[PDB]
Amino acid sequence: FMSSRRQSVLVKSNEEGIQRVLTSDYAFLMESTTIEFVTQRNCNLTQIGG
Amino acid sequence: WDPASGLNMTESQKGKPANITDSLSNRSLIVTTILEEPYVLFKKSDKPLY
Ligand SMILES: *[C@@H]1O[C@H](CO)[C@@H](O[C@@H]2O[C@H](CO)[C@@H](O)[C@H](O)[C@H]2NC(C)=O)[C@H](O)[C@H]1NC(C)=O
Ligand SMILES: *[C@@H]1O[C@H](CO)[C@@H](O)[C@H](O)[C@H]1NC(C)=O
Ligand SMILES: *[C@@H]1O[C@H](CO)[C@@H](O)[C@H](O)[C@H]1NC(C)=O
Repeated sequence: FMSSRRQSVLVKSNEEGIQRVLTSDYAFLMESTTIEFVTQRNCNLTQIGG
Repeated sequence: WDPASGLNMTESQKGKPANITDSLSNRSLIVTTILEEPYVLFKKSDKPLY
């Protein structure tokens, strides 16, 4: 799904990945130490899986 | 030998039958295969797919 649309869904930074979750309908794939920092500074995002 | 022509070898000999074997090979096995959903379907991508 991602290699078909590398222009569309893949981003350049963590910051541009969070802004597309906040605005668009998107499921950005971070690393678990910067999901814990985002979900304290912004209480409207969450960590889905394990 | 002849400087205009080159080596006109009269090689063309029989003293012993041919060295090992001849070549039977790959043949690439062409497959008659239509496109149809999820058996055989095209890929969509950004860069050209050939
Ligand atoms: C409440 O639900 C709405 C819609 O389901 C969401 O807010 C908007 O979601 C759309 C996605 O279709 C975005 O384009 C908008 O930018 C969102 N609005 C804002 C202000 O960002 C969201 O799920 C919830 N909105 C909240 C909690 O404010
Ligand atoms: C999450 O987004 C909403 C609306 O976009 C806004 O209240 C704020 O940016 C966030 N919520 C909280 C509690 O910080
Ligand atoms: C090579 O020699 C043979 C022997 O008769 C001749 O027939 C032929 O014309 C010559 N030249 C080439 C290019 O084969």
